[PDB]
Amino acid sequence: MNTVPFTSAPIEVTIGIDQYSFNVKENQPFHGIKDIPIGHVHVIHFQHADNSSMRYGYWFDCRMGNFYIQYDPKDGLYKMMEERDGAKFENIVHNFKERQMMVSYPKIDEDDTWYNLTEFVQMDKIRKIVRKDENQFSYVDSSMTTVQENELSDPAHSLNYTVINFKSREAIRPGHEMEDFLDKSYYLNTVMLQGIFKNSSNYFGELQFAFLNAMFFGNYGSSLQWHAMIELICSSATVPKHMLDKLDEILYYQIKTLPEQYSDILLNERVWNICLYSSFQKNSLHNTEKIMENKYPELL
Amino acid sequence: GAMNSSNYAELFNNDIKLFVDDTNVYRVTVHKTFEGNVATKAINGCIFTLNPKTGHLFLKIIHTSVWAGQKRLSQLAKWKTAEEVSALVRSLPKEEQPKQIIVTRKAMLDPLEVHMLDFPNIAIRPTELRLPFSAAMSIDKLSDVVMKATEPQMVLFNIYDDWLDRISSYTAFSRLTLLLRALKTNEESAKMILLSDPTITIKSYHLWPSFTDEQWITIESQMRDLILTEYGRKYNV
Ligand SMILES: O=C(NCCc1cccs1)c1ccncc1
Repeated sequence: MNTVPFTSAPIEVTIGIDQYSFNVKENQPFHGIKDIPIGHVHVIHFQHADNSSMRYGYWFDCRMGNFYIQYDPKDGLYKMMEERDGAKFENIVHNFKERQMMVSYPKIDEDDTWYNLTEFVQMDKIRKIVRKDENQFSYVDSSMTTVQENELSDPAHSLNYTVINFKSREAIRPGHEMEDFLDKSYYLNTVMLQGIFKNSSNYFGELQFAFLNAMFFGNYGSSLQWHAMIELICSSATVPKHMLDKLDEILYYQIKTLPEQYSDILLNERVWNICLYSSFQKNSLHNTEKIMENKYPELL
Repeated sequence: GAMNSSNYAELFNNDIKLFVDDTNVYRVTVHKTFEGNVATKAINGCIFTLNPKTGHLFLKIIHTSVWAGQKRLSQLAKWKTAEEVSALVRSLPKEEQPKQIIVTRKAMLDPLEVHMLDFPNIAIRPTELRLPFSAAMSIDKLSDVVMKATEPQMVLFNIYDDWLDRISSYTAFSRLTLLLRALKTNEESAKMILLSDPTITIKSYHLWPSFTDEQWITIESQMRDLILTEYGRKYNV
């Protein structure tokens, strides 16, 4: 029911909306995307036809405001903007809908894929990871580094994922060196869950957001974050049963959605082999182990 | 990164460094039980922690009591090694703390890094060098203090005796590695070469005999020949 209108499409571009994508031609009569499901975050993403280095996009929630896209010929990109005049915005969307210049968000009724990928992802959590507090939407692109990548440049244009480091004083209690290094339960349960995330929902939200940034933008730091958050759980002997059952469902949908042709660059052979076959939780991820063995037996 | 043949003079520069060898920490005799099963009996071990510049050997004796009621002892031995090295560093005045600790086995890297997180300026390094420090327990006086220990104990030795009065650290380390390689390849033969002449003794405060410069050259020759003799006997060459 919500709509993201476009002023125009002056440059040939592949447009993504969540897990869907379509090609728009230079100056093609295209005025945006309609029938976007209320109740979920969304991502609208771009890859220019003349330059695939330009891979970028915007996380938004249509409940938070009226958003549109307009090409900036100076900065050379499709920009998200907020329209504060509700009546004007409603008038514009009505004209473009009447003239059928919009594509429809192509959701299959049976289809829970996007819910399954975004169940724990909240727009207010995204805005803490991606800091630009004058906008209600968050810009991400393929080259953005993480706070962790920037400790091993520009702080303003970075992904503020929670730093996970297995060989850090945060991860290891004095006098518990071997225990804490070989069993990450302390680091998962006391430091991260009780200490930083407050609950498993916030932890899963960041994990899911990292995956999606890895997949949709080929963001390398995001892929590192997604794997560190899986490995921290799989390397913990003591994990609530409900968290393991949920993690299995989360990973299942992520592996199901991943394009086959990106499996080699988006999946870390060492982490997945350790998680499924050597870790404390090697027998706890039934759905994920089955889809990984049937879809990516070469990686394993 | 990794200590190799290309960066070997670095051992003898004025940056304090220690080698740590964990080979002799967890030691067992394997035997048959009454029911014809197999069981282990632990015997006393040692951490071999050596300053290659000074010859200072911090020999921490590992008494069999530290294994009582513990599981996965080969894994625990690496962490106990890292614990005791960490404890040793913390015991030294700041100006005596090493800048680098080189482990002889790559399995010691994560245990030692984790125990030394408090010391971010101490580099924990592997080595490509195949060092024969396992043969420490072939030095009679080191073997004796380990096997007699009834409790955890640190014993301090100079593994170079008084050699540094007459030779450089580079030469002393070369002599030590040749003696230990020989003791590792054929202990009986190596020991005969060192001890066959009763007129050359071991001073009470030394590990090795009191060889003159000329006599060290003969000894060094006999050791290189033993290592080739045994390499021939081994490969049928
Ligand atoms: O084909 C049309 N819809 C654009 C949606 C799309 C944008 C780019 C590819 S299909 C169109 C043509 C004529 N009258 C109204 C609408």
